[PDB]
Amino acid sequence: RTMRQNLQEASDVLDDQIESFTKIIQNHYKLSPNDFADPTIQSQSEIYAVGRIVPDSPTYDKFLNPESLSLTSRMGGVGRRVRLDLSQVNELSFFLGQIVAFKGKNANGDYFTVNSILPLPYPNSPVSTSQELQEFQASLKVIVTCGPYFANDNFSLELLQEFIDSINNEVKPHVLIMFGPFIDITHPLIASGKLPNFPQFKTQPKTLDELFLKLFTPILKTISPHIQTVLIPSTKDAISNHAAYPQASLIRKALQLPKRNFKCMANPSSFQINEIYFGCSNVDTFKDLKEVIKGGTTSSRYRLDRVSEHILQQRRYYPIFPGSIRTHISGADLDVSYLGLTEFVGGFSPDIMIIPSELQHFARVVQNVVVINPGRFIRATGNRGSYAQITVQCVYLHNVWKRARVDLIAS
Amino acid sequence: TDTFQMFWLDYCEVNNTLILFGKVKLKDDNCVSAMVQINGLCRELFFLPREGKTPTDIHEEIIPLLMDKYGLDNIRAKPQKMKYSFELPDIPSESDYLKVLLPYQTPKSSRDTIPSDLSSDTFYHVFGGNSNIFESFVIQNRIMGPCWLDIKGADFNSIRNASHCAVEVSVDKPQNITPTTTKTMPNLRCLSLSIQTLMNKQEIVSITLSAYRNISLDSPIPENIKPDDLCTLVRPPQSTSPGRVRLFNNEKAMLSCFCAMLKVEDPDVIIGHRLQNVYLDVLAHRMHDLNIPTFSSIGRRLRRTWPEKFGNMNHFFISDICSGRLICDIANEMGQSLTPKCQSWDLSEMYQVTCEKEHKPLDIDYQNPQYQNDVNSMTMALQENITNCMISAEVSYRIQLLTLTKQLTNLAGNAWAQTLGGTRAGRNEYILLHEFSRNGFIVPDKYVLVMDFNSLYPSIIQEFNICFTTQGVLPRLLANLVDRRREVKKVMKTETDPHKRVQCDIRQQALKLTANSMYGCLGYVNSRFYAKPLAMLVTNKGREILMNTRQLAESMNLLVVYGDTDSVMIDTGCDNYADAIKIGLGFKRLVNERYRLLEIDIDNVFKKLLLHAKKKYAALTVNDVERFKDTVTLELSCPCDKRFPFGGIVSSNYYRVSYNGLQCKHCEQLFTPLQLTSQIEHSIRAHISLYYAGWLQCDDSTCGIVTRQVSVFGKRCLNDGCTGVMRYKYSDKQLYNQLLYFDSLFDCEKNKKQELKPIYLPDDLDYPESSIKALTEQNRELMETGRSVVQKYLNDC
Amino acid sequence: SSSEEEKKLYARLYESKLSFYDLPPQLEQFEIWAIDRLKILLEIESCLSRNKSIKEIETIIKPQFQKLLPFNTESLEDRKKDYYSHFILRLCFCRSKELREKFVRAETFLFKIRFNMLTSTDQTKFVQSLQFISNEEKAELSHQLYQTVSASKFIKLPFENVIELVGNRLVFLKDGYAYLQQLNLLSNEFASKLNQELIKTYQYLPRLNLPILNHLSSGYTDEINAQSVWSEEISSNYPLCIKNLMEGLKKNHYYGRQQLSLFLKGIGLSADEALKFWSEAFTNPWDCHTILSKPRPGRGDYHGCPFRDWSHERLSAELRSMKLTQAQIISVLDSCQKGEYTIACTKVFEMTHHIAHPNLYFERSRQLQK
Amino acid sequence: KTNGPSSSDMEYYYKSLYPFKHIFNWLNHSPKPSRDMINREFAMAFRSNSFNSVQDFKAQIEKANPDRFEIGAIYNKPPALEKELVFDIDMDDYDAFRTCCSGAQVCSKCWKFISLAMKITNTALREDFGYKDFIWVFSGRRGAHCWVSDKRARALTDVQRRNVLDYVNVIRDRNTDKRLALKRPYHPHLARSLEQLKPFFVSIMLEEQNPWEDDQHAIQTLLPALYDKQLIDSLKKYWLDNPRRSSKEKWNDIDQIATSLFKGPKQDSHIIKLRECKEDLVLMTLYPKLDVEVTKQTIHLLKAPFCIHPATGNVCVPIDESFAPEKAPKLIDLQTEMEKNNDVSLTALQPFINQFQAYVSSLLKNE
Ligand code: SF4
Repeated sequence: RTMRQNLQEASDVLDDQIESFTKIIQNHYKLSPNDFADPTIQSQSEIYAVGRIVPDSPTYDKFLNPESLSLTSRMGGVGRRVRLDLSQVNELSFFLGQIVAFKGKNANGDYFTVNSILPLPYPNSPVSTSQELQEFQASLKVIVTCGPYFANDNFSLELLQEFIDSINNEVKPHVLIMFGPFIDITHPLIASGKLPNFPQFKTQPKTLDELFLKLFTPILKTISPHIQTVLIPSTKDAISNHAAYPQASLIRKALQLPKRNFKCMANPSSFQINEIYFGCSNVDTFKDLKEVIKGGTTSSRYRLDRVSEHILQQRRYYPIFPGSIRTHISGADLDVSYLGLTEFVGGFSPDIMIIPSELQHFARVVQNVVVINPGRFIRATGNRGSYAQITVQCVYLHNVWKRARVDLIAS
Repeated sequence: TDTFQMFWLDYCEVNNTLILFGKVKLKDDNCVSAMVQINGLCRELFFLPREGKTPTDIHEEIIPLLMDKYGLDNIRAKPQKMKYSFELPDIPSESDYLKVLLPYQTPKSSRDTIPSDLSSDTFYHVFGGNSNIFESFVIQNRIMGPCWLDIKGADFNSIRNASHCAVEVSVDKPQNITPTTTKTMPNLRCLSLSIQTLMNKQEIVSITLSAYRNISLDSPIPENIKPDDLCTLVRPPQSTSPGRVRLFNNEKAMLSCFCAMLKVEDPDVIIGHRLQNVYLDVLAHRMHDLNIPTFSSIGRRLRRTWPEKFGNMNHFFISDICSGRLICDIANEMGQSLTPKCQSWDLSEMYQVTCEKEHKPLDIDYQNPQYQNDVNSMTMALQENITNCMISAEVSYRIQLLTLTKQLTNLAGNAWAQTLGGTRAGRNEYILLHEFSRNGFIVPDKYVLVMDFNSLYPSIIQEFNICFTTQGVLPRLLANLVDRRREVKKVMKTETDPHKRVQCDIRQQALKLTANSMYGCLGYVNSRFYAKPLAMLVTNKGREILMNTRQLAESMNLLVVYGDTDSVMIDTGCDNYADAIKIGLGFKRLVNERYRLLEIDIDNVFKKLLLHAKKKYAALTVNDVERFKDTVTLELSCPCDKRFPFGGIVSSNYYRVSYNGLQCKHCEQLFTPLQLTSQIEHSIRAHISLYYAGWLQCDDSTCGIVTRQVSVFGKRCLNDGCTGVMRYKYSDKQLYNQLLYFDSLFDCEKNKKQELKPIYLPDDLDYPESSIKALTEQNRELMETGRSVVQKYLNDC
Repeated sequence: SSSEEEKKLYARLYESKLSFYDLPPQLEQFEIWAIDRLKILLEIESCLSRNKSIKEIETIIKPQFQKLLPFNTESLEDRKKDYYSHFILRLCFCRSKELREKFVRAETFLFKIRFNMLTSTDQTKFVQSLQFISNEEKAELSHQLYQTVSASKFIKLPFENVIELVGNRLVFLKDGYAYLQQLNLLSNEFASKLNQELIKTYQYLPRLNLPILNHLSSGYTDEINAQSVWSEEISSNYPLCIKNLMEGLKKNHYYGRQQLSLFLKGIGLSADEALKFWSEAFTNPWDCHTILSKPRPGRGDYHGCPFRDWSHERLSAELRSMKLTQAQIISVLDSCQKGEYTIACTKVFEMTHHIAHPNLYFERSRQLQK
Repeated sequence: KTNGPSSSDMEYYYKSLYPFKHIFNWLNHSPKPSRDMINREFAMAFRSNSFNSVQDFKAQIEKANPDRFEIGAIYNKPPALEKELVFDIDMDDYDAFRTCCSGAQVCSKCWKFISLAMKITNTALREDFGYKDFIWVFSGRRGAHCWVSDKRARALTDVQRRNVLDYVNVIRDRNTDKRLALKRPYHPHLARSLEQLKPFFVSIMLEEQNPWEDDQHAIQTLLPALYDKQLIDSLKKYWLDNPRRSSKEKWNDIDQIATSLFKGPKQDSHIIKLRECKEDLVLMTLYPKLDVEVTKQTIHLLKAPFCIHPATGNVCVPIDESFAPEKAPKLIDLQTEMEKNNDVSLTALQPFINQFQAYVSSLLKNE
C-alpha cells in the first residue's frame, strides 16, 4: 500500500466502526434492530442509539466538557450529528472517537438526552486445548524495551551494551521485544543535521539508514542467538519508509540483522509466545486519550485503569479520532483507511497488552488483561530509563494475570 | 361537341370555391363573357412518417381525427413516394408520404388550416396545409396561363345572378376541366380609362372611356387603331352647375352612370396609366364614399355590399373587386420593365419614347375658380383627358403589353393578372411550382459599347448544374428555354410572313425574359424558393467571370469603362461605327470561347460618352514549472546554525556548492553528506506527518472551515446546511509534487540544464553554465546520495 | 428470506468467482449498480469498435473493475452488485433485437475477460460447477496432431464449436470432429443462454409495467469556407489532431467541438461560414499545451493530441500512409515515448513537407505553398 | 456455330426427359411432400418460386419453359433455414496451366484438373468433416458443382459455411505472377493434399500440358514461383541461351542451377526453401480452385442438376470416377434417341438418372 488518502474510503471505515458495534451491542444485550432509531430527530419514545463521540462544533476549543459533545452511521441517522444532553447521567468517561451505546430520547428535536449508557462488552479471551498446553509445558521470560535508546545530546549506546550483557549472561530470557524509535527522526541532533564525524567507523554513514547499520546493527548482533528478538517500529523511525499507523514491519535483511534470532513485526502486531497472546502497539494511547469525566466514582479511579478499559471496549489499540498532533513535528499519523488492521485480531482480547508511553512505566491488571508500559529505555538527559521483565509460571483460559509477574527495572 | 369550352382570363376566390372568368363563343361566331364556379377542389397534404413508422400508421391516426374536426364522412388518402430537395433540414431526399386530399369546402371549420408543425407520434411534418385554392387548381390540372378549357358536366341552372357575365355555369369537380392545345384566342374587349381628379380627399371630376372591341393578339395590332366608341363623363368641380360628352349634376350620378356603362360594355381589359396604385384606389374609395350600389361592375362578380374591412389590405380588396377584368397599366412595374428608355414614365414621356410623338401636357387644376364659369377652360381640360385616354391605349398596344404578358404567363403557368400587376417573383414562383410538382417533388409551402450580360446567371446555373437537387431540374428548365428560343430564331430567319414573324419575335422575347428572371427564384430574399447557399454560389461564379471578362477585354487592348452583373461598358478605341462594331463582336466571340453558354450582345453604341455613373451621363447614341508552483523550499540549517533554502547547484548568498561539497557562506564550513541527508529526510518526514494529520477544507468560499473531523459521508461539510465539498487540505497530489520538487534539487541532468525552480523572487532582499556543469559532475556522488533519500519515499508513493 | 437464507443462496450461487446468471437474485442500489455495470460494458464496446487487442482491453478495464465492479472479492455485497446489475441490465436491454445483440456481445466479452483473469484452479472449479481423447487415439493421430499444433492432452469436439480455430487451421479435423479453445465453447453457451433469457424476460416485461429502465436503455444512445475546409487542398495542411477531430465529425455527424471550432476560427473561417459548416456536418484558439491540459479523451471523444492518445500501432499506420520511412517513424515514436508530443508533431510536419500550436502548424504549411 | 437448344427443344426436354420425381425426392428429403420442398426457393432464368408436389413442380417448369432453374434455401415460409452446402469449380483458374484447350474449350486432358479438384475436396469432406451424402454434377461446359446433402451440412450457418470454405480454399490468391509462400509447416489437410497431387504433377503438368516449353510462359508462371532472385535471373539467362527446353527439362534445370549457386554451410536452407517453392507450385497448378461466393451464404442459388447448358446443349449430369465432358449427353442426341424409342429409359440419359436415384435412395436411408 502506497501514500494515498481517499476521503470516501476513510469515511467508509468510520461508518463501519459504528455499524459493527451496533451488531455487537444487539447480540450482547439481545435487542432487536427495531429497538434502535435515529437519535438526531424528535421522538415521543425512548430509543437505543449507537454512535461516535464527536465535538459539537467542527472547529472546537482544545478543552471539552460534558456540555460540548455530540453523537450516527449512514443508515442509522443519515450520518447526522446530534448534541448530547448528559445532565441525567452522573457517572461517565468519554473521549473523541469513542463508539458508544445509549438509551435515551430526543424530546424536542435539538438534543438527545441520555438516560443510560449501555457499556460495551469486553471481548473474549483466547483459549487453548489441553494438548497445546502440554507441548508448551514441554518459567517463561520475556523482556520488553522501548526507544529512544540514546540520549538527546550524544550517540552513546553504552547503556544498551550493558543491558545486552545482562540479558545474555544473567537474565537469559526466551524472547526480547524491542519497540522503536531506534533512530528517532525528531531527535534534536538528527532534526537539526548536527551530526558529527564518528571516529569509530572506518567509513562514515551518508544517510540515516546507513547510520543505523553502523550504529545499531553491530550492537544488536551481539544479542544471544538463544534469545528470539522482535522489533516493532514507531512512525518516528527514520529507518522505516512507512510513516503512518498502522505501519508495515521493518525489513530485516535491509537492517542486516541475522535470521537466526531477529523477527520484524508490524506496528501494531499480535502474536503468541507459547500460549500467551500479546497485543503490541506503538502509538501513545495512554498519553493521548483525553477523557471528558463526570462523577466522584469515575474520577476516584486510576486514569490508567479507565484508559485501559476504553481500549478493551473499543477493540482497537488507538481508538482516539482524530488522532493527536504535535505542533508541525510529529503525531499519531493515522492512516484512517487502514484502521481495520489496528482492531483486535480475531476479536480476542490479548492476554498481555503492551502500549509504550512517554508516561512513567507501569504494569497493571485490568479486566483480566496484563497492561504494560515499559517506559523509555534511556532518558533524554542520558540518565537510566527502564524496561519490563515478564516472568510467567509454566479448552482452557490462560489466566496469564494469575501466573505472570511484571517487574519494571532500571535499565 | 358535347363539352362547354371557355377561354379563361382571370379568377377569384369566394366561399371556398374558385371562379374562372373568360369568354365563350356563340352560334354567330361572336364571343361573350362567362364565369365557371368550381367546386370539389382539395388541398394536397403530405404527412411525413416518423423513423420506423409508415404511411399506414399515419392513416390510422389523423384520418379519423380529420373526419371529426371537419365533419367529413370519408377522406381520400393513400401512400405516395415523394422527393424533397429544399431548405428544411430534417426532411430526407425521398420518403413514403401519406397523401391526404382535404376539401376546401367542408361542413365544419373550413377556414382552419393544418399547421406544418402539428404534434403527432406517427409523423413530424405536414406539407400543403396552407395551400391556396387557385394554386391547387392550376398545379393539379396542369393549367399554364390563359388558354382554352374543355369543361364537361357543366351545370347551366345552378348559378343565379352571381356575375356581370353573359354565361354562368358550375362544376362539381375540377377534374372535369382540362386545357386544350388550341393556340389561337378570341378577340379582347379593351376599355381605356382616363380620370381627372380634384383635391378637396381625392375626388373625381371626369372620366373618359375609349372602347376597342376587337383587339386580336393573334395578329399585330394596327398603329393608331381607332376606338369603336369614345365617351366622356363630367361633373361640376365647384358648384352644382370628339366622341360623346355627358354632363352630370354631381359626382355620385356620374359614377353611377360609369358603372352602368362598364357593365354594358363588359370589357375584358381596362387600359390606363398609373391605374393600379393611384387612380383605381381613388375610383374605389369614391364609389364607397358615395355609396354607389353598382360598384362591382368594375369587376365581373356581383356584390351588393363592400367587404367589412374596406376603408395594405386596400390593395387586395380592390384587386379582388376588379377580378374578371385585366388591369393593363402601362406605367406600373411590368409596364416600366418594357420601357427602360424612360426615366419618369410620365404619360407624355412614354408617348414620346414609344411612339415618337409629342404631346404637351396641360396642368389641370380644378380647384381654380375659372372652371366654374369659363366654358372654354372646361372644354380644354376635357380635351386633355380625352387625349390622355387615347394615348394610354396607343402606348399599351405599341409596347405590346398584352401579348408579352400573355406569353410570360403561359410560360410560367401563373395568372395573367399577376403578371400584369405583380413583380417578377410571381412568375419565378409558378414556373418552378409546375416544374417540380410534375416530376414528383414536394414544393415549399407559401466609341464606347454597352455589352449586355443579362444571361450571366442563367448561364452559370446551366453550365455548373446548380440546382436545389444537385442535370438538375432548374438547369434542365433553363436549357429547354434556351433551346426553344433558338428554335424560334431559326424559324424567324426563314419566315416571310410579317405577321408570323412578329409573333416569333414576341415569343423569342418572352423566352429570354423568362430565363433571365430565373435567378430571382433562389436569390430574392423573400422568394418561396430562396436558397442562400445557391445564391452565393451563383454570385461568386458571377464575380469571377466578370473579373476574367475584364482581363479578356484588356487582352484585346480594350478598357472597361464600367461594369456590373447586367452590363459591361468597353472603350473600343475606335472612332468609326464599323471598327467599333467589329471590336464589339470580336469581344463577344472571345467571351463565348471562354464561356460556351454565355452569349453577350451589343445593347448601346456611344459615339461619345460623358460619364458620371451608370444612369448619369450624356452621349451621342447611334441607331514541471507549474507542477512546483505551490511547493515549499527545502530549508537547511548549518551544522553556525544559519538557516537557508537550498535550491540545487544555483546561486545563493548563503551557500555555495564548491568542488568539495556544499559550503556555508557565513562560516565557510562544509556539510558532510550525513549532515545534508538527515535534513532532507527530516523535512520529508515533517511533510508526510502534516499530510497524515488529515486536515480537511471546505470548497464553499462563504464557509471555508478547516477541521480534522470527517463525517461518515466524507465529502459532506459539517456546517449545518452547507453544500460545499470537503477535500483533504494536503492532497496527495500536493505531497507527491513536493517530493518530486525535492527530487529535482538533487537531479544532475536538471541542475546542468538549469531547469530548477528559483528559490527567490527578484524583489527578495536575499536575491543572489560552465561552472554549474563542472560543479555538478564534481558533486555527482553527493547529489545521487541526496537523491536516493528522496527516492526512499517516492517509490513508496 | 432471513438474511442467513439469502447468504446461503449467494454462497451456493457463487461457489465460483464467475456465474452464468442462471437463477434470479433473491432504488438507489438498483440504479447505481446498473449504471456501474453499464459503464464497463460501454468501455468494452468502445474498445472493441477501436479494434484494440484483448490484452489492451484487459489493461484498460482492470482499474474500472476495482472502482465500479470489484471482481474476485470475498465481499457478499460486491457479489450481489455483480448479480443484480446483470439482471437489471436484462430488464433494460430485452426490449429490441439490436439492444439484445449489443448486450449479449458486450456481456459475453466481459465473461471472457473475467475468465482469463481467474487462476487455473478457479477456472477448473468453475468448469466443474469437452471429452479428452484416449492415449490410443492420441497415438494413432499423433503425426497429424503434432503437425497442426507445432506452429502454435487433446479434447474432441464437433468442429462447429471451434469455427474460429478451424478458419485459422489451429485445430486438427477428422470425421466432423475438431481436436483441440474451452473458453470459446463456454462463451458461446453463455451467449446462447443469455439471448434465450432476454427473450423470456421480454415476454414477462408487460407485467412489470420504468423511468430508470427507459433512461438506462437510452444511455446506450472566402477561400477558407464551409465547403473548402473538407477539401484535400485545405486539409493537407492540418495537423493530426485536426485530422482526427475531422474524420470523427464526418463519421459520427464538447471538447472536440471547442478544439475544432477555435482552430477553424484561427485559420479564417468566418462566423457565418462556421455556422453553415456545423449545421451541415450535424446531418442527424487553443495551443498544444491547452489541448493537452483538457480531460483525456475516452471512447467516442476526438479531442486531445494523437501523439499522446493513440497507440504506437495506430500512429505507425497513419505515418506509413503519409509515406514516412521506418527510420522516420521510429524517430517520431521515440519523441512520443518521451512525452515530447509537440516535438513528434514538429517531426511529422518536417518529414511530410518547433511548432506547439495547431494554427501555427496550419499557417506554416500554407506559407510553404505561398 | 452450333446453335444452342431451341425453345421447343427445352419444352420437349421438360415434357419427356427431365427427372422431376428424383429431383423432388432429393430436395424434399422424404417420400412425402414436406416444407423442405414447399418452402424451397427456385429461380428461373429465361431466354429473354416454390412447388408443393412433383406434379406442381413439373407443370410450373413446363409452363415457364426456362433455359435453366436454380435451387435456393429452405425458408420458414413459402417463397433461410437450411440449404445443401455447395461448391463450384470451373476451368478458368487453370487456363494459365493448360495447352490442350484454349478459351472456353475442354477435353479429357484438362478435365484432369477438375477430377483432381473433386478428389481433394472429397477427401476433406469425407475425412475431415465426416460428410457422407454428397454428389458432383457437371456444370454443362467445363466445371463441376458439389452438393453436400448431410443434415449437418444443410443446417450450417453462413459463418460455418465460410469456415468450411476457408479450410478447403488453400489457394486464396489466384495470381500466377507471384509466389504463394504458403504457411510452414503445412496444415495436415495441405500436407495430405500435396502427397495426393504429387504423382499427377509429372504426367499432367510436365508432359501432357507442358505449359513451360514456351519460354515466355515459363518466365510468366514458372519463374515467379521461385524465392531467389539470383536463381531466377540465372534460369532466365540459361533459357534465353537454350530456348524451347521442355517443362520437364526446365523443372530439372531449376535444381541443377540452384545446386551450382548455393554452396557451403547455408546450402541446406536453400535446398529446403527450393523444395517448399516446388511444393507450393504443385499446389498452385493442381489444387482445387473453388468459386468462393456460392459456398458462403445459405441463400445462394445454384443451377439444378439435369439443367441444359444453353450454349453446349449438354445435360448437367451427375459425375462418377469415369466421367469426362464428352460423355455428357446432348439434348439433340437424346431427342434423336427418343424418335427411335419414345422412352427416356432407352436413352443415353438413363444411366445418369439411375446414378442420381441410387444417391437419393442412400440419402433418404441416412435421413
Ligand atoms: S502536437 Fe499539437 S498540433 Fe500536433 S497533433 Fe498534438 S495537439 Fe495537434
